Amino acid sequence: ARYGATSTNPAKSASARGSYLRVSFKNTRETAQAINGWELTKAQKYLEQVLDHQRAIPFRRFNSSIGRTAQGKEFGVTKARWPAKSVKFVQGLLQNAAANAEAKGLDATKLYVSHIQVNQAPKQRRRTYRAHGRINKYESSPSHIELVVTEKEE
Amino acid sequence: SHRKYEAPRHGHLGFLPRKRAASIRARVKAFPKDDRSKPVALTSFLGYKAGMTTIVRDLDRPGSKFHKREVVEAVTVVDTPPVVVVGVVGYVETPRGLRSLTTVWAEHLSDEVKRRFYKNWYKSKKKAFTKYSAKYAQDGAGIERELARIKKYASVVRVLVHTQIRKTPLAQKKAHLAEIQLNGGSISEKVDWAREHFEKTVAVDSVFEQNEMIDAIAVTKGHGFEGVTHRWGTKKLPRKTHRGLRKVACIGAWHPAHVMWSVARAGQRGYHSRTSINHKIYRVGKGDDEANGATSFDRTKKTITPMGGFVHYGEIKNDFIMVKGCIPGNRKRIVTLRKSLYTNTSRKALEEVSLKWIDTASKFGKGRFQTPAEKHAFMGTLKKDL
RNA sequence: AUAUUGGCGAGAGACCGAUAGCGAACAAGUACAGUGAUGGAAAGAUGAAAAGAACUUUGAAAAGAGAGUGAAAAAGUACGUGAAAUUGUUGAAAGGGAAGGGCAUUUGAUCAGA
RNA sequence: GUCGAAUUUGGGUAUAGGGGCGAAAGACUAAUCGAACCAUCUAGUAGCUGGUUCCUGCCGAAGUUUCCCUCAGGAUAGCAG
RNA sequence: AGAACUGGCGAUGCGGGAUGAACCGAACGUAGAGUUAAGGUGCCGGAAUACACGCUCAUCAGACACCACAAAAGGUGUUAG
RNA sequence: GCCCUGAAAAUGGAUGGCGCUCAAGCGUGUUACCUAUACUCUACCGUCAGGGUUGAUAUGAUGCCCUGACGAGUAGGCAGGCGUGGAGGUCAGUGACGAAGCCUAGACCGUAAGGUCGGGUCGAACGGCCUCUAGUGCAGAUCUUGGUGGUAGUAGCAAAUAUUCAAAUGAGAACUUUGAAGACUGAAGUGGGGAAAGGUUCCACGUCAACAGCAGUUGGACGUGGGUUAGUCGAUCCUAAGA
RNA sequence: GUGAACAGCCUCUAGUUGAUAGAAUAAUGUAGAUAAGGGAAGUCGGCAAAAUAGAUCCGUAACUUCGGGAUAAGGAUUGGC
RNA sequence: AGAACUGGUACGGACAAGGGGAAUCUGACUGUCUAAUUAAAACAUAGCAUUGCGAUGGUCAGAAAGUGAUGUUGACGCAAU
RNA sequence: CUAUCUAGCGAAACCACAGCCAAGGGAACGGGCUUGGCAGAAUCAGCGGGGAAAGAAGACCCUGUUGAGCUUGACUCUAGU
RNA sequence: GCGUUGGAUUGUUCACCCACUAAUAGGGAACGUGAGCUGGGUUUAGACCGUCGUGAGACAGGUUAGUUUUACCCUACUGAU
RNA sequence: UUGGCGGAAAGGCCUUGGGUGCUUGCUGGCGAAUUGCAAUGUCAUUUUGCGUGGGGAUAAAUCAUUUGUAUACGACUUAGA
Ligand SMILES: [K+]
Ligand SMILES: [Mg+2]
Ligand SMILES: [Mg+2]
Ligand SMILES: [Mg+2]
Ligand SMILES: [Mg+2]
Ligand SMILES: [Mg+2]
Ligand SMILES: [Mg+2]
Ligand SMILES: [Mg+2]
Ligand SMILES: [Mg+2]
Ligand SMILES: [Mg+2]
Ligand SMILES: [Mg+2]
Ligand SMILES: [Mg+2]
Ligand SMILES: [Mg+2]
Ligand SMILES: [Mg+2]
Ligand SMILES: [Mg+2]
Ligand SMILES: [Mg+2]
Ligand SMILES: [Mg+2]
Ligand SMILES: [Mg+2]
Ligand SMILES: [Mg+2]
Ligand SMILES: [Mg+2]
Ligand SMILES: [Mg+2]
Ligand SMILES: [Mg+2]
Ligand SMILES: [Mg+2]
Ligand SMILES: [Mg+2]
Ligand SMILES: [Mg+2]
Ligand SMILES: [Mg+2]
Ligand SMILES: [Mg+2]
Ligand SMILES: [Mg+2]
Ligand SMILES: [Mg+2]
Ligand SMILES: [Mg+2]
Ligand SMILES: [Mg+2]
Ligand SMILES: [Mg+2]
Ligand SMILES: [Mg+2]
Ligand SMILES: [Mg+2]
Ligand SMILES: [Mg+2]
Ligand SMILES: [Mg+2]
Ligand SMILES: [Mg+2]
Ligand SMILES: [Mg+2]
Ligand SMILES: [Mg+2]
Ligand SMILES: [Mg+2]
Ligand SMILES: [Mg+2]
Ligand SMILES: [Mg+2]
Ligand SMILES: [Mg+2]
Ligand SMILES: [Mg+2]
Ligand SMILES: [Mg+2]
Ligand SMILES: [Mg+2]
Ligand SMILES: [Mg+2]
Ligand SMILES: [Mg+2]
Ligand SMILES: [Mg+2]
Ligand SMILES: [Mg+2]
Ligand SMILES: [Mg+2]
Ligand SMILES: [Mg+2]
Ligand SMILES: [Mg+2]
Ligand SMILES: [Mg+2]
Ligand SMILES: [Mg+2]
Ligand SMILES: [Mg+2]
Ligand SMILES: [Mg+2]
Ligand SMILES: [Mg+2]
Ligand SMILES: [Mg+2]
Ligand SMILES: [Mg+2]
Ligand SMILES: [Mg+2]
Ligand SMILES: [Mg+2]
Ligand SMILES: [Mg+2]
Ligand SMILES: [Mg+2]
Ligand SMILES: [Mg+2]
Ligand SMILES: [Mg+2]
Ligand SMILES: [Mg+2]
Ligand SMILES: [Mg+2]
Ligand SMILES: [Mg+2]
Ligand SMILES: [Mg+2]
Ligand SMILES: [Mg+2]
Ligand SMILES: [Mg+2]
Ligand SMILES: [Mg+2]
Ligand SMILES: [Mg+2]
Ligand SMILES: [Mg+2]
Ligand SMILES: [Mg+2]
Ligand SMILES: [Mg+2]
Ligand SMILES: [Mg+2]
Ligand SMILES: [Mg+2]
Ligand SMILES: [Mg+2]
Ligand SMILES: [Mg+2]
Ligand SMILES: [Mg+2]
Ligand SMILES: [Mg+2]
Ligand SMILES: [Mg+2]
Ligand SMILES: [Mg+2]
Ligand SMILES: [Mg+2]
Repeated sequence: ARYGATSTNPAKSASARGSYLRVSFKNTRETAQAINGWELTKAQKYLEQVLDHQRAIPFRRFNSSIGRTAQGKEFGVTKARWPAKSVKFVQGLLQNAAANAEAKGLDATKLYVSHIQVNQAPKQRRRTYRAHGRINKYESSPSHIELVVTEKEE
Repeated sequence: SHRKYEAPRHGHLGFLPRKRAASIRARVKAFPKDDRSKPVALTSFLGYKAGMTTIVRDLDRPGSKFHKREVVEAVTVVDTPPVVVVGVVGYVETPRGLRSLTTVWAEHLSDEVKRRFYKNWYKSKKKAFTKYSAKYAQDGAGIERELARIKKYASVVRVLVHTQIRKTPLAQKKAHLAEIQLNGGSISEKVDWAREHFEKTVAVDSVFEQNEMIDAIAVTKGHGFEGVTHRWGTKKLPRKTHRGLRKVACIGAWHPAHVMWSVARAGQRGYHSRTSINHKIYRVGKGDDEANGATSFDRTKKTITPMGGFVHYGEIKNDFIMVKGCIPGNRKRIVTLRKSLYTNTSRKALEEVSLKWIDTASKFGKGRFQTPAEKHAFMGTLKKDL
């Protein structure tokens, strides 16, 4: 429990989280922001299309010197990617949230991603060897991912 | 300190930036000065560069070492089917330049030109100009009112013409639409000519004539990102050079503490708009005219098409303009041929050229025969046929 | 009678309170490095009590959502509290080649005193 | 370059720091050599470089005299509290 | 580069000299009002496109000391002796 | 006198800029006007000085009050204060009905060091005053230790010819296994054994949190076990340089 | 097997198929190459590269310590049957 | 070793594999060194020459020794250049 | 084969704050200050003008009453003889 | 505005000569330009010679050999969204 | 409502006829107060949203696929009911 700041009704919402997931934090942040606020089924279809390279995840903050693609145009950006590992983790948490909403008795057809946040887990440390007998860090940037889907209402 | 040895700078600073042209059809940025006593006529034409061949002609140049002798010259063939007039644009002069006041279109537009207004033609409803065609409902009152405005104003008149790209061997299938200034004064009758030619074709022979010096406006062949050595013609650095030698060694002095615009840098090469002038028309050939590639000395009944077809283009089945030399742009590219902006009387112009022979051998190799009949005559009977 | 940074047994302190105090509050002269002489760390705290999360559900699983234990899970062994740098989300605001600041007031938000 | 003898090389063994060893470069002597490494003397000395942690109030300089193995320092008088 | 007297900067902000350690003015607790210094009053920019007598036309005019340069020699240019 | 010639330097640029020609230029004169932390007056703060006031209810005579003048400041000196760890006394101080700590573009007080309060979090001690004491205040020291960024999802993971198809397993297969194919080491091997060294890496089963700079169901990994059989092979014995 | 050959190249037994991959084919690179005519004019300097190359036969100068120089130089031939 | 025949005159057809000549300076040569910027003309070398010494000795070690290297040696030797 | 784009993986140097110019003055070569020119999000591949770019408390020079290697009838000694 | 060269010698700037040419003008830009190159010279350590010095060593005296590191950041520029 | 003129950015100017409201050109009748002695004492136009009625119309672009006149990636150029 104790997710990030939310403003939705806990009785109309369902939560899902994953901690210390060995997936890139920056890629997963971009993936989460790509579906923040989307309807659940639309977001899942979009993630499947991202995995199929039919649509892309726009990279807005962590995008320096990444590359350009025509698939960022629908988001009004030139820089977009297809972070498959992040997408897979996100859709796993999305299906977990959908299962929790079904167990809570929420209407799956009104579910939208009312909250999704990715922050940095503790780094997993490895070593890389460099010229002239030097050693540098080779750490991972794992993620804590949390999301809550809420029934759309008025 | 000084350069320590003088040399001219590499490249022309008047052709900057060396960027991609904004459009594949190079813009006509200047039309011939209007002579308002002449009949109304087009000042340019649209064609497609088909390819190059070579010709033989008797040089008429008194005082030259080759006077009254045979010379072999390279020529470029531009396939120029007649262009269809589909509109007229009126241009009023303003303290801020020329300004289009209104455009009057033809009632019926072919699918060739309608495709130009669509990015996705196959899945569109083809609604373009469907409400505009209703302006011609009973008497065309709105059309006549707009034409009357063009007559009452619009000191400069241009017609909208489009190519018949379906008559070319190109797969593009989407016509090229361009504005051509109407020279021949009485703006009233400029508009009258445009309206009377609405939906009608204009043949290249009504614009251009034999021996006339014309200008070719086209986007050059693109070559992508290029280094300084070929983009600008700078000296190759010695073999000993660390970090590469296809570079410019000094891209600037310490001060100004900036790379200057005049220093050669790596970047895009080609796909630039170029207006090259003074290309003499060697032939105004007609599409329906069999023996197109024949002359009064050759008499071999052959078309202008080389054996096996123009490489990467196809066969010439339409009217064509054969100009001396080469013109910017590659084969299949739209090129605008425009009348010269001045009167050339240098005895290079005003020369009347008479072709003696036109090469129709294959450009797909070391072509040996001008015609299949000549190939049969030389080779005899083969096993497969002939 | 005098000395005593060793050994053994005691009593104390206006001393230090885990980067301090012996290097070592803990399997510390340990792990580890060096051929060797030698060099030599880091590392304390759930909770009164494991009562350390039965059971259900999603997932291949890790885990999640519940349920539950507990005074508290804003104590879940990655455990007392839980700063800052740095980061995510939400909310607010501003943004023509920095940002930040001083005086003054407009506007928005917020608030004390009477 | 050299490649059948002043050849290359394993193992054993000997030579240890102002010492060894050197077909000699101050070369090599465990990534250390115009004096190895380790610990201690040792928190070595430094007129030289860097830093030197709260507020407010009042007063408020000197780069000048003489002497010094003195000239990037000090003593002395002067200025200041 | 080295001396003499004084005033300063260092140690000093403030108004002016666009800008500047030293120049000009003036030295400073926190505020209000008035008046000024040096400097300015076409606009930037607060303040007269004020008043008055003349001089200058520059195909490199000139426009406030320190200060950011100009000389000898010349000109029926023009003005006054 | 003004103007002009004399009068040539390097990025494009400087009466400060624009611009200005009976000037907005030059020389001169007269007024009006603008504004400094300067002058004048007043208020407040502090400092210094000179005084008045123990005649009581006057508990603050280092107190209260009156008067005048003054206020720049590095190095530096002095004074009055703020804050921290611990100590003696005291407030029979605060506190599990919540101490300390922390967060808080919420409030109050002080010129300030700082102090106080509200709210949230939290869980066991802590504070005011009079004094004592010091390992007592950090922005720097290429400061020490630890942690964390931008760079940046960037540089890059390109030597050693080269991989491909299907099936099985598996949640997941470019990388595991099998089969088929294509290749290489080409006997001075990428083969088969050993010496030094390592020490279980050998083998089997289970198994993938970490490691194998991609992956992984695989492994020299992880977990549990099994395995090294000598009169004849070595050591042991001999002596060598030497110890 | 070719070949003088433990050279280079291909193959047999044995072993491996292990190097992060996929898609494109810009500049500039790293490595490998070619180039008309000229032939060191480049450059400090032929650096780099090219040219020559095995074997058989012919022929081989100055100088010389008589041993060499020497594969001097310079030429011809090479397959298959 | 020779002959005939034969072919796009190719043929050490891949692989493999000297460029050569005329001279100057320098070191005779083979060899050796600055491991990690200097391979050389530097060092060494054979050859030549000088020096000391007949053991109660020459040269050189050791703090000292009833100690030691040359020396299991003896001038055709050892030691120092 | 890179570079490029993608999936996975994923550092380091450096970093007062940062990053458009011209002139001025200024510690006499400004990214900031003054006066002008100007100035429109977010970016990709290259590039080597600039950041008096980074790498190192300049190795050159000087100073220090700071050393060390080496030399010599420097001063003062000393093993040996 | 436009051009101002090809070479022999020298590391050379400079110089000189050959030659073509319309001409072979002078200069600046951190004596422009080394994260552009190169490293011939100078200017570390090796070595030789001459002179000097008793010597270690000295020599704008000559000679030979002697590692030229990093851009992925910002701007500027070139192109591209 | 009749008609004309105006294209430099016209988007406005002029004009015909009738209807209709006001008319302070002149003469009257009624009302105003207490906003308390002032407090802009709210009278304008800029966009947007929403609801109620009426009028009008019934598409494209991009991704994906494809082309190569293009290209590092974007982009460009093509084709596809
Ligand atoms: K030394
Ligand atoms: Mg970028
Ligand atoms: Mg890149
Ligand atoms: Mg490495
Ligand atoms: Mg190593
Ligand atoms: Mg020049
Ligand atoms: Mg060309
Ligand atoms: Mg090189
Ligand atoms: Mg051809
Ligand atoms: Mg400790
Ligand atoms: Mg703890
Ligand atoms: Mg609690
Ligand atoms: Mg933690
Ligand atoms: Mg905690
Ligand atoms: Mg924080
Ligand atoms: Mg910008
Ligand atoms: Mg030496
Ligand atoms: Mg000390
Ligand atoms: Mg004072
Ligand atoms: Mg003395
Ligand atoms: Mg000093
Ligand atoms: Mg000073
Ligand atoms: Mg002053
Ligand atoms: Mg000035
Ligand atoms: Mg004004
Ligand atoms: Mg004069
Ligand atoms: Mg003058
Ligand atoms: Mg003025
Ligand atoms: Mg005047
Ligand atoms: Mg005042
Ligand atoms: Mg007093
Ligand atoms: Mg003071
Ligand atoms: Mg203490
Ligand atoms: Mg509390
Ligand atoms: Mg805060
Ligand atoms: Mg407790
Ligand atoms: Mg302390
Ligand atoms: Mg600190
Ligand atoms: Mg400080
Ligand atoms: Mg630091
Ligand atoms: Mg640190
Ligand atoms: Mg990369
Ligand atoms: Mg690489
Ligand atoms: Mg490989
Ligand atoms: Mg593989
Ligand atoms: Mg297999
Ligand atoms: Mg091979
Ligand atoms: Mg093979
Ligand atoms: Mg095994
Ligand atoms: Mg891995
Ligand atoms: Mg893995
Ligand atoms: Mg095991
Ligand atoms: Mg035996
Ligand atoms: Mg054989
Ligand atoms: Mg050639
Ligand atoms: Mg040739
Ligand atoms: Mg030749
Ligand atoms: Mg030459
Ligand atoms: Mg040359
Ligand atoms: Mg030369
Ligand atoms: Mg060579
Ligand atoms: Mg020969
Ligand atoms: Mg010879
Ligand atoms: Mg030799
Ligand atoms: Mg030999
Ligand atoms: Mg070396
Ligand atoms: Mg070498
Ligand atoms: Mg010698
Ligand atoms: Mg500048
Ligand atoms: Mg200057
Ligand atoms: Mg700067
Ligand atoms: Mg400015
Ligand atoms: Mg670069
Ligand atoms: Mg630079
Ligand atoms: Mg220094
Ligand atoms: Mg130093
Ligand atoms: Mg001294
Ligand atoms: Mg000494
Ligand atoms: Mg220079
Ligand atoms: Mg440079
Ligand atoms: Mg360099
Ligand atoms: Mg240079
Ligand atoms: Mg050199
Ligand atoms: Mg040297
Ligand atoms: Mg001598
Ligand atoms: Mg010298």
